[PDB]
Amino acid sequence: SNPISEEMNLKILAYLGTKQGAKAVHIAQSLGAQRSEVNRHLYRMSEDGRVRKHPQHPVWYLP
Amino acid sequence: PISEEMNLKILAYLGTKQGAKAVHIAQSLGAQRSEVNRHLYRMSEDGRVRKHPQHPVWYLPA
Repeated sequence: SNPISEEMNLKILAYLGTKQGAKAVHIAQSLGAQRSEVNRHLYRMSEDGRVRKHPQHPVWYLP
Repeated sequence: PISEEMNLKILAYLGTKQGAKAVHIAQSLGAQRSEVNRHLYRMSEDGRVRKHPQHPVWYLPA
């Protein structure tokens, strides 16, 4: 595993600031980053209340 | 740190429901929400679980 990067966090935040909101795929596309790393950073940031998401809580289920 | 036992407990719980939010899963399993979410997203990567909606919209708080 690789550690969390505050630089990536800040890049994500800068991107989101310019939008009404964005899905992780678009964030990753703009940043030229992996969607997985972007998501990984988004979750952690959400824990610190640095980002939010709609809806707040998804419903999980089985395939 | 991912436990397959925790994964299986989550799956067993989700099986009996139409679906559930992480808070309810955590409370039912007697676990913390953070751990449950960790396992849920890890399993999501592997396609062992899914969520509605699949792609949330992220934004900044004010």
